[PDB]
Amino acid sequence: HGEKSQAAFMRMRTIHWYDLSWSKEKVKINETVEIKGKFHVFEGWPETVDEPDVAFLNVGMPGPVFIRKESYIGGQLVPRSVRLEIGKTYDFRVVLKARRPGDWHVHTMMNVQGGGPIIGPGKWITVEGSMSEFRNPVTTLTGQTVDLENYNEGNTYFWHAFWFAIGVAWIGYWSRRPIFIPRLLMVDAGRADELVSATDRKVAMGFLAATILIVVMAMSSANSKYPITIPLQAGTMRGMKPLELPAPTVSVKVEDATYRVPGRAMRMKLTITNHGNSPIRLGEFYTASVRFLDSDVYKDTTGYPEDLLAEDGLSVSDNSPLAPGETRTVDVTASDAAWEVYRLSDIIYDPDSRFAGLLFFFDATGNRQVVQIDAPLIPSFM
Amino acid sequence: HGEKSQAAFMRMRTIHWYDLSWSKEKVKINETVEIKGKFHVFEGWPETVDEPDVAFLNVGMPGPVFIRKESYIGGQLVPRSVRLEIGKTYDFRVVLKARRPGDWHVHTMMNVQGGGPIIGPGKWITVEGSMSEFRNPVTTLTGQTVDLENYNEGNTYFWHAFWFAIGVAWIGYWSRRPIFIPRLLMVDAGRADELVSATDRKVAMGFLAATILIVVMAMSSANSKYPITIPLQAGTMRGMKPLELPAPTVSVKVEDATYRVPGRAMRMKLTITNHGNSPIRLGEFYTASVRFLDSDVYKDTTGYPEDLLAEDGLSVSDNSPLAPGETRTVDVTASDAAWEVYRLSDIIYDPDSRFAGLLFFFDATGNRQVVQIDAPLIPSFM
Amino acid sequence: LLDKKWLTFALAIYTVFYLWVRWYEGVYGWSAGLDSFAPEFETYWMNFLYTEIVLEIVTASILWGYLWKTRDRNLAALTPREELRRNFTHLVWLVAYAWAIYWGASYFTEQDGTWHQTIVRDTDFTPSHIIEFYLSYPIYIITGFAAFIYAKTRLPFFAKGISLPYLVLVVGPFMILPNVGLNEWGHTFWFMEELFVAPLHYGFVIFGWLALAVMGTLTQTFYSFAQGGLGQSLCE
Ligand SMILES: CCCCCCCCCCCC(=O)OC[C@H](COP(=O)(O)OCC[N+](C)(C)C)OC(=O)CCCCCCCCCCC
Ligand SMILES: CCCCCCCCCCCC(=O)OC[C@H](COP(=O)(O)OCC[N+](C)(C)C)OC(=O)CCCCCCCCCCC
Ligand SMILES: CCCCCCCCCCCC(=O)OC[C@H](COP(=O)(O)OCC[N+](C)(C)C)OC(=O)CCCCCCCCCCC
Ligand SMILES: CCCCCCCCCC(=O)OC[C@H](COP(=O)(O)OCC[N+](C)(C)C)OC(=O)CCCCCCCCC
Ligand SMILES: CCCCCCCCCC(=O)OC[C@H](COP(=O)(O)OCC[N+](C)(C)C)OC(=O)CCCCCCCCC
Ligand SMILES: CCCCCC(=O)OC[C@H](COP(=O)(O)OCC[N+](C)(C)C)OC(=O)CCCCC
Ligand SMILES: CCCCCC(=O)OC[C@H](COP(=O)(O)OCC[N+](C)(C)C)OC(=O)CCCCC
Ligand SMILES: CCCCCCCCCC
Ligand SMILES: CCCCCCCCCC
Ligand SMILES: CCCCCCCCCC
Ligand SMILES: [Cu+2]
Ligand SMILES: [Cu+2]
Ligand SMILES: [Cu+2]
Ligand SMILES: [Cu+2]
Repeated sequence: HGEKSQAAFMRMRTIHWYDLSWSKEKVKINETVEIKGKFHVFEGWPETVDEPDVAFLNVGMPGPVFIRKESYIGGQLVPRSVRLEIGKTYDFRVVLKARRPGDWHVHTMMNVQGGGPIIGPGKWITVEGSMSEFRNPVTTLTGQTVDLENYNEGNTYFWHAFWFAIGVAWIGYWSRRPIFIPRLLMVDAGRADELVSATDRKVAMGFLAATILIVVMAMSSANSKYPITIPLQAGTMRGMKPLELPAPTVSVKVEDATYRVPGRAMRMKLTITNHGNSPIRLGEFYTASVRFLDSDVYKDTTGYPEDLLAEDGLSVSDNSPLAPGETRTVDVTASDAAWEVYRLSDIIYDPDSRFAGLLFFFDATGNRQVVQIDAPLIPSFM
Repeated sequence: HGEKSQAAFMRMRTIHWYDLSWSKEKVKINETVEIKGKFHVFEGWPETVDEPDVAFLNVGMPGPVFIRKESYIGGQLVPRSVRLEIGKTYDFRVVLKARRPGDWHVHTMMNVQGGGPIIGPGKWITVEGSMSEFRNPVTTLTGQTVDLENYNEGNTYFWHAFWFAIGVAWIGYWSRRPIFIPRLLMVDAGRADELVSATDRKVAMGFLAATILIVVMAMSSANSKYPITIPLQAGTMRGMKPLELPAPTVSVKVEDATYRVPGRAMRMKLTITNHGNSPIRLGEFYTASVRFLDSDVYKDTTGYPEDLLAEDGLSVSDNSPLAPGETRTVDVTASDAAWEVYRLSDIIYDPDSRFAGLLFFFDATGNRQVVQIDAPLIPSFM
Repeated sequence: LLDKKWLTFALAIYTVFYLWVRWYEGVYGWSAGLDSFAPEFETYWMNFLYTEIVLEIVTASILWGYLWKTRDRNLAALTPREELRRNFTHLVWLVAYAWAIYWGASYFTEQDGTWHQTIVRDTDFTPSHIIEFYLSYPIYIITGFAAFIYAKTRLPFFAKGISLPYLVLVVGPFMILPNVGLNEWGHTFWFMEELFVAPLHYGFVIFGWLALAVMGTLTQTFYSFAQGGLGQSLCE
């Protein structure tokens, strides 16, 4: 819900999310929904964004309407920040547990230490039930099971109220007598030395000694109880395992790319060379969370968000099968209302008019090839 | 013209320029001259120079005596800063259009974000004609052709003169009356309240309102005209394509390297091992823009600058053909007046007495091998 | 008599000398002045530096010594008319100082900017540096010191004490010249970018601010003008 405002070229060339899947579209309270997919770190990472040396796999959502039970990059849990390598493809998996009823737009996002949020596609997930039914149990290494919704809440309230009461008692003790104007007049007109006299000093000594003694006793008691404590666990985690993708058998060279101002379409001319031994066909163009599909070649079945999915938004001038070894140049047009709804047309406002995306090529048997394209995007006005 | 002053070791180990060529040596006004070649980023990049993460392909020249029409790294245009990788070799091409008559020393240079200028070899290029004949036409996406020499000059002059006239009118309006001493005396001796009276306040209100209104109207008019504008296009460009050089079949180990103080010669002992299947011979030693050639092995035909070219400056103790598989150790002396003219002898003043360079090995058929050498450079005094 | 034609000479000498300097640097900027290790650079710019430094030292010594030696011992017995004439002469000195300050801190300083942004600086003594740091800056320093000394030695208002605004106006812009050490140091070492707005240049900025003391200096000169011959007319 935080994208459509970021720069179009920055959304195009940071991170490409694909193979996204959602386990469920509608859940009950305490029910789990799992989000899977892959993201590729673009080679032409913008210089204004710091390299993803420190990155965190986050969830885009309006507060804890879900709780993040687990999150994985590769196959290993990532509760801390992680290091990503430019040009590598990683697979991710986020497990969410429903907490608050309603209709929520859930995004998978990557926060980069020096570049800000990179928001992936968002999907509407319905939560039904009552928040009062939500439980977040956890078992500690000390052998006790607690609910994270209310654990330590009573202790926190008690201690804060106790110290607030001590401070209020001090202030009220001094506030029983007249406060401002008579004391000001006494201090000004001659030496005061009358508004602070025993047993006021004795009361202050008692307050100070009691404060120190209570702090020490409370610390000792909180050490006898909970004798086993550990510090906060933090630190960027290295050695994220990237996907070992096979080398693509399709090479694509972008010969100019244009978009009409104003308009809802993007046009580019591609020289596609088919290696390997199977006839390929262009089935998809993904630019920034928007999938332009050639419906005659490929159809989406993973429940991709409709406002981000162009079922027939990809038109190829000659999308006949490309025989192996054969090279041809075609005009590819990606047109959909999403191009203007998600403000991908506002790249005219950007200080770097370059686009990047993913082309998905499909053969007859159905196996697909992913190739990455990037080129300057030239607006056309007449 | 800015080298010969930089540190000798820093000129030796930053970037090695070779295969340099110039399309023409003498040009007319509006005529194009193209500079081509390769540069290799040295692996032992000095720590005092920031890594070439942000680098710009520039031209060393005394002001716009040429205009940079195009510049390429790899095969793609690079009007912005680019990212280079240490140890990689890139090919470059700069297209220059003559603008100012005269004899100009044109250098190809690489500016690094945190290290400063790395100046390559410079070549004298003669320009003949008149500056008045120079044209720099360009066609915009709005369908108009303008000359960059004088486009918008009239508008700039007009607006600056208009605002300067407004300010001068304000100052003169207040300067018609006596200015400094009577006004100072009036302000000092009693309340002034007489030197600023209506209609002075009315004139100031008119000035303020007219200024705001004129700014708004001028902005609106400059928006109605030129309705299509884009921000400045900036940003470091990643994904520079390096040359895929074959692995060299020659391995060279530097066993000590010395230079006489004072002197014009550098001496080094190399252990050369010939792999592959052809007899090789040492033909060139390039250290910092200076090419020491063994004239019996190789001759320069690319019109390299004479003051940087030592035709017989490279003497090898035994430069007989090196049979494949054979290893021999020879004494190599690089001697030329350039070693002192370009202050390569001043490495004795440097805080890091290490040299780097390129050795070019040629076989009978003429195909060449490039090997890189780097070692401490030990001065000798007696 | 009062204000005489010394003001015309004060303007004209700086104008003519600096126009000739600009012609010289236009002729020898390129072509004996690009390569700091060429022999012609030594004959056209290093010799210029040496000659200008020697001449500046000699001129400063002679001018300041003459102004101090010819100081008015009997300032008490100075008539108001003579005081008015001396005030006008001091104003001419201040005009010369303002003209020299312009030529030094605006013209040749931004000329140093346009030189360094377009060539690769080869030394601490580029022709631009020779003209700006070591000619125009010493010239305006000499003029400012001479104006201050003239005020102190001829004007009773500026006598019997060192005026703080005048001292700041005279010494702060002078501090720009030793600040060149920061310019060279933070350029060879700190900051290889030609950035004209780099903090290595804030030494000029800070001591350029001290020229704002001309405001207090000028109100002091106004009071000195309006001592005996303040009028009448003014405030009457
Ligand atoms: C506050 C006190 C300031 C003191 C410093 C003053 C610096 C003066 C210039 C230094 C020159 C130098 O050092 O160079 C010496 C130059 C080098 O040129 P050249 O190779 O002989 O060529 C021939 C000479 N042309 C190229 C000038 C034609 O020749 C000279 O003899 C000429 C110097 C003339 C300076 C006086 C004229 C100034 C303009 C008129 C209004 C005053
Ligand atoms: C208002 C201030 C006036 C000062 C005038 C200058 C007096 C110089 C005395 C002799 C010093 C010397 O000869 O030695 C200085 C050494 C030279 O070093 P070198 O050339 O590298 O090698 C050694 C070569 N010897 C052995 C032949 C010397 O150190 C330096 O590099 C410092 C030189 C920069 C001086 C900057 C002065 C700027 C003045 C500007 C006036 C408007
Ligand atoms: C009593 C208070 C006086 C203190 C002032 C003393 C001068 C400080 C010297 C710094 C040396 C140091 O500390 O370290 C030196 C560091 C080491 O960096 P490097 O790894 O070589 O970076 C390599 C980058 N190059 C290649 C560009 C160097 O270079 C610096 O970053 C210099 C920082 C600038 C500090 C000077 C600011 C002066 C302020 C002037 C405004 C009027
Ligand atoms: C090549 C260098 C030539 C410099 C000539 C300096 C002239 C001598 C300075 C001087 O004392 O006064 C010259 C004029 C007129 O003032 P004078 O009345 O001569 O000064 C003394 C005042 N007194 C007569 C009552 C005792 O006062 C002025 O306004 C002269 C201004 C000259 C401009 C400053 C030039 C400095 C360049 C470095
Ligand atoms: C370099 C940086 C300058 C540092 C700033 C310190 C000076 C600021 C205060 C000042 O200018 O006062 C000194 C006198 C003014 O008169 P006084 O300070 O009252 O003392 C006069 C006696 N004295 C000449 C020996 C000083 O003024 C003079 O007498 C100067 C003229 C005499 C000097 C001439 C010789 C110099 C040749 C190079
Ligand atoms: C208030 C500052 C005036 C600065 C003017 C200037 O720098 O003039 C040099 C420039 C040089 O260009 P140009 O006139 O074509 O003569 C070229 C001669 N050189 C190359 C030596 C400067 O133009 C002039 O000489 C005009 C005269 C203006 C008198 C106030
Ligand atoms: C009043 C504002 C001063 C801010 C200083 C500043 O902008 O410094 C930038 C610089 C950052 O260096 P950077 O801009 O990256 O320089 C790039 C070029 N090199 C690496 C050659 C210096 O930081 C420092 O080195 C410390 C400055 C101390 C000021 C008292
Ligand atoms: C002046 C008060 C110092 C209190 C120190 C208490 C130490 C208790 C150790 C558990
Ligand atoms: C107080 C003056 C504010 C001026 C605002 C003008 C807005 C014009 C929109 C084009
Ligand atoms: C590289 C970060 C430099 C930060 C400089 C801060 C300057 C602040 C001046 C008070
Ligand atoms: Cu959303
Ligand atoms: Cu990608
Ligand atoms: Cu040169
Ligand atoms: Cu190299």
